[PDB]
Amino acid sequence: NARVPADLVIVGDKLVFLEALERRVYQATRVAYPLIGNIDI
Amino acid sequence: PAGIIPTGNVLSTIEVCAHRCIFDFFKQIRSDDNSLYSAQFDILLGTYC
Amino acid sequence: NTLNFVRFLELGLSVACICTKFPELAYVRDGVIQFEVQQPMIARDGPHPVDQPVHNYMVKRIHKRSLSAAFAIASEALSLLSNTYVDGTEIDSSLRIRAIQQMARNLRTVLDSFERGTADQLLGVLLEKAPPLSLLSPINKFQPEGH
Amino acid sequence: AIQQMARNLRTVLDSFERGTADQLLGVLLEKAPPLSLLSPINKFQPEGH
Amino acid sequence: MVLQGTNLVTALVMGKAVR
Repeated sequence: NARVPADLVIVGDKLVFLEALERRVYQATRVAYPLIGNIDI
Repeated sequence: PAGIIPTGNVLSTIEVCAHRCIFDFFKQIRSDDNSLYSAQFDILLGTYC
Repeated sequence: NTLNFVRFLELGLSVACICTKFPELAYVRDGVIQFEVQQPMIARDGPHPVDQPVHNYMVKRIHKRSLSAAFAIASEALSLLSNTYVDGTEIDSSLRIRAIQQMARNLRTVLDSFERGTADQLLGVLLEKAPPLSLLSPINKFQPEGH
Repeated sequence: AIQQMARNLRTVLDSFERGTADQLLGVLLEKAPPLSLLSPINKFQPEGH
Repeated sequence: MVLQGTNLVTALVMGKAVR
């Protein structure tokens, strides 16, 4: 097992990773980042 | 005019302006000129990757 | 009044520039700087064209400017300096020393002007270079990649 | 040519690692029901039917 | 930084120079 720089947050009573991965991946590459979905009304 | 030791001596010192149809660039300075004494040079300032 | 000399390095603005001397600058025609940048790539499937990693090559060129300052000498100063009309008496030695004090006190400020004005030129060029925030921020945000 | 080959192949290899996360995000988005619909369902009905 | 030696001869005879 190895050490890794990542932020961890505690919500409710559980410990969860909180990732906003846009610089490590999807940066300067011609792919669109998901989680920017559209809705129709 | 760039101050290189000449590669070969030229023979037959004859009028050159008459036969200027040959050659691709012809200049005759009367006695001396400030165009000779120019040293504009191009410079590259390093590259980045 | 004793004016205080300012050295450009001590200013906090010096952190924004990489200064370097170059004595033979007047002979530069087109100073050229080069870039080569590669971009990453991710792999996907389905009805997407398979992509290939790209390279970019960018080239920029130098822009030349200048700085000028003036320095005046009155006629009497030249007459006293050239010793053309000297009489060899203690009366004019004081006048000569006054002229030289004027010259030196003048030259100090003239030389200081270049130091004081390099900061001015840097401000000028940075202003001419900066796009406004109100445009730059949304542009760099609401488009993921471009095209 | 060899340098270009290596520089190209390294990014090609990195692509699979970079894209595995993309595949995970895709499957997790297409697998996840909305919160606004999942929360009442698990609360208002005790068991179902 | 200044130009000398091979850089100088290149700048004089060919007209280009590089750091």
